[PDB]
Amino acid sequence: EKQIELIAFYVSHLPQELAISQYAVFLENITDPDQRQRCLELAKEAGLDVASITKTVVENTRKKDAGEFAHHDFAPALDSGTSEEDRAKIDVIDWLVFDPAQRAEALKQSNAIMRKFLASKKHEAAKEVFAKIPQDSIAEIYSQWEEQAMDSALPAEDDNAIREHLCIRAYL
Amino acid sequence: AIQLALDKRMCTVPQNLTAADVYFREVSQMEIIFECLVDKEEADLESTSIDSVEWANIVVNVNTILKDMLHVACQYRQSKN
Amino acid sequence: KLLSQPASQHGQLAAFLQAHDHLSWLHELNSQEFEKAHRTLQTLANMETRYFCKKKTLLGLSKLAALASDFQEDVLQEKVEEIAEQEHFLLHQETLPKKLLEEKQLDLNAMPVLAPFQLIQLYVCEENKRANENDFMKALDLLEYIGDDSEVDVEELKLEILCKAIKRDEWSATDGKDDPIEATKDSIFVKVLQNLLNKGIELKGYLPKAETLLQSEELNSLKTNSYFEFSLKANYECYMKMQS
Amino acid sequence: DVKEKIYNVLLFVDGGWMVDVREDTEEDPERSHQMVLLRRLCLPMMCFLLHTVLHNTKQYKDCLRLADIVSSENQKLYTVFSKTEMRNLLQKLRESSLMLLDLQLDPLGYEIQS
Repeated sequence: EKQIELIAFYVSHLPQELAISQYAVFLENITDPDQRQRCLELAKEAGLDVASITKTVVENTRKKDAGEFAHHDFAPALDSGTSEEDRAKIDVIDWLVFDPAQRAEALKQSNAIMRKFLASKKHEAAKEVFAKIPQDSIAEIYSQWEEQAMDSALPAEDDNAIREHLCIRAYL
Repeated sequence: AIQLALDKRMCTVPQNLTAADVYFREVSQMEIIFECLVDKEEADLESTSIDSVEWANIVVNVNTILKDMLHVACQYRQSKN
Repeated sequence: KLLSQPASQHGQLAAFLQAHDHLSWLHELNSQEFEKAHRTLQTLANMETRYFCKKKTLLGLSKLAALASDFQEDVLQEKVEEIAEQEHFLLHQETLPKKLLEEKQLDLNAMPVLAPFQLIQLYVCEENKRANENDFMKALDLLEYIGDDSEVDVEELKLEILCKAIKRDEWSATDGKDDPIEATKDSIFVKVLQNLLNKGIELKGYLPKAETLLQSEELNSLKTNSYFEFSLKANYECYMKMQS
Repeated sequence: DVKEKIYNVLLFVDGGWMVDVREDTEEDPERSHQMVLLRRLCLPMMCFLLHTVLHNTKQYKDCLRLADIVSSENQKLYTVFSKTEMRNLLQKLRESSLMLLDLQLDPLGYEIQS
């Protein structure tokens, strides 16, 4: 019966791991941006960490099926085209876009699924998800590593994501 | 420090060797540089104003070097006794 | 149209084209004879001794036909290593002073390959504006490509190179006021010494003894600074002994 | 401009396409496997496209310089070619050399070598 304003208090009473698990599964069923923004506001009000919520949402969206690739040394034996789950994976990204600190992780996820589109030869979908990505993300990531008050070696995943992002930018 | 120290003792600092090198070859004159440290300290700090930190840094450096000298001499004596 | 012949006489076409080696290699490639094609391109790159672009193309084509052949991994890696050695040779040619090349109006492809000694002297000449350690270390590495035929005495050449390297350094002339040891660190030659140590060269054995140092005339032409030659001696002995 | 962009993609700073400049201290097999797979897939295709671009713009000398560009071990384009891929590449090079060679010029340099 869907009372968003009352989900949070009860989910707070659960053990935190399963609480976040089912809260994220719930938010996976929420697709209006305005309502889901209100959901994240209530989540931060009640203490639910919207960042990890969006994480688990995205990786469950990914893990509900296996990966996609095509090659000759690792040729799959099961051909398959575009599915509605692919569109759902396209749309799940905005969860990560919404939040102040989460563009770095959003870039990482976008690239880690970009590779699946390119390998399975869905370059139209790759380009569309690219166009979905805003243009201030990378500068914002650099700003974030600045304000977090240490310029030490940025993680290997971060560096690889930046490199692959620029390479695929030029590619497209 | 060492060049100023030989300066106030009026020791030779030619254009071939330095005051420090001249002092190092003249080992029989260890004790003279002892008062040379004190004299150059006094003159240089007379020169320095009171608010300057290096005014005290000269003091601490000289104190450290002299205590190192004394300690190593005593340690050698006790060790090789 | 000559090469447009059918396979019924591609064999005789290759026999005829044996005298047209710069053209027969395409026919060999088209005829799926990768081993013969690699033999061809290896020979062509071998005979090539000039014209940077032509030589690089022949080397690349030789290795490409090498890999196109169904040769065993041993031979594949062997010829890969040899060709790799070839561009390792070439790197000096790409590393020439670009400003010198342009003001002299010469291009690497537009001018043939020179002798290792010629390249060394071009790097080491005082007309070379580059005052950096990289020139010197590249020139030193170029000695490895100078063989036993003795195009120039490696010992005297090394002496000249090290004297030139020391010349770039600065000195408190006519009696100094600095430490030979610490003052030469900012100088290029000491940097050459650390690079040699990092590569594994022992300064005590590879840097000439003070006898031969003062035998060197380039080293004896600036001794008008007492501090110059003094610092020569002090630093060489100090780091030589750190090596021993 | 198309040629400009393709060459800048081939030879942009810090080297290579899908040749990143930071090893994974976390060591993800999935990313590495997909990463090598995407290289060995996409590289020959864009190579053939640029070969066709210069093939049609009649500058076959550039089609031939693609051989050296691939030979670049600063980006190691040779390893990501299977036998069939690089055989198609060498036949493309054969075709590109063929047109200039029909112009009565040796394929080894701007002048004749025979």
